[PDB]
Amino acid sequence: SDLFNEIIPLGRLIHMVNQKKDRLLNEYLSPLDITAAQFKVLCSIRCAACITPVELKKVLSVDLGALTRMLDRLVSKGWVERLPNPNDKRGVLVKLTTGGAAICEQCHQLVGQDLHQELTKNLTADEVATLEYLLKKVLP
Amino acid sequence: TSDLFNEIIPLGRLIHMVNQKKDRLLNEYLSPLDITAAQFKVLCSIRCAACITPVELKKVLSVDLGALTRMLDRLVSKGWVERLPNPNDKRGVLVKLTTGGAAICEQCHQLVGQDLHQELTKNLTADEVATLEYLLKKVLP
DNA sequence: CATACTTGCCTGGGCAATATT
DNA sequence: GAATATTGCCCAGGCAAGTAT
Repeated sequence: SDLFNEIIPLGRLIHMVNQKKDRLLNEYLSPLDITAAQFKVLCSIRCAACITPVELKKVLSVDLGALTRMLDRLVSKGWVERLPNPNDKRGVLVKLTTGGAAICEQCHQLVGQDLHQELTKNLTADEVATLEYLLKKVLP
Repeated sequence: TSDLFNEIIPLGRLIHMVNQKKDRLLNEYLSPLDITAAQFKVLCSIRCAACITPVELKKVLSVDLGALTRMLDRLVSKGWVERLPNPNDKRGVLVKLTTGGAAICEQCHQLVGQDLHQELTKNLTADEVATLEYLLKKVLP
């Protein structure tokens, strides 16, 4: 008797889907020497253009110290630069460098929609949309 | 300005945040027993198998073998799991639950019950949940 | 005092060598 | 040769204590 599937039938399922997505995404991003997490953060910064670590934390749903070390790694890889914040002397601003935008465009052009297709190759557009709706309805 | 990430994987942030919520909830439910969600999961698998090799356990958990080795080390140091020489393989190891491991496992089972499945699926109907699972399994390899 | 990092310690997973058999 | 651990080096997140403004 599987105690875990008795308590949370969804649990293993959600976990495994998330894992599949992570593995696939990493495989696709692999030839450009960037990870899925790093790429995700780069995309968020790219959305905001300019953003503070706390708001970035809000967007990614992640711990602030974790994001700090992430930003350290991103800076050392020359994808991200830290700027002073004209509105606050204790905070900083985070923005993409030229290389950041570069590798974002490289990721976009390389991966395209191949990943989205492979991940949902067993589903139809209606099934994908329904899955999306249900999933977001799970969100509090 | 537009989301490149969301453009490439429309379900990415969504599955991630759902899974994260699930994990945070399960961790908060298991708080007083001083056992994490992952640890409890491995304890469950070992419990079902009764006896199991780390390779088979790796396949049933879908986790790296080395990571699993370290997890098993943690579970041993907390006196929940024991390793023993595998009588059917000279190079293998069998893993099993200690009495305390099975005890805290049962403690968890009785503690959380269906509260987690309930709180996670409260915004859904019965067959909304059923459909959700169906689709989720069909996605899986 | 309140906020924004910042760092340290911990669990945890992925990948890459090792023995061991 | 092939499969089974085990270990080391990474990246990565949660948590808490400390720092800066």
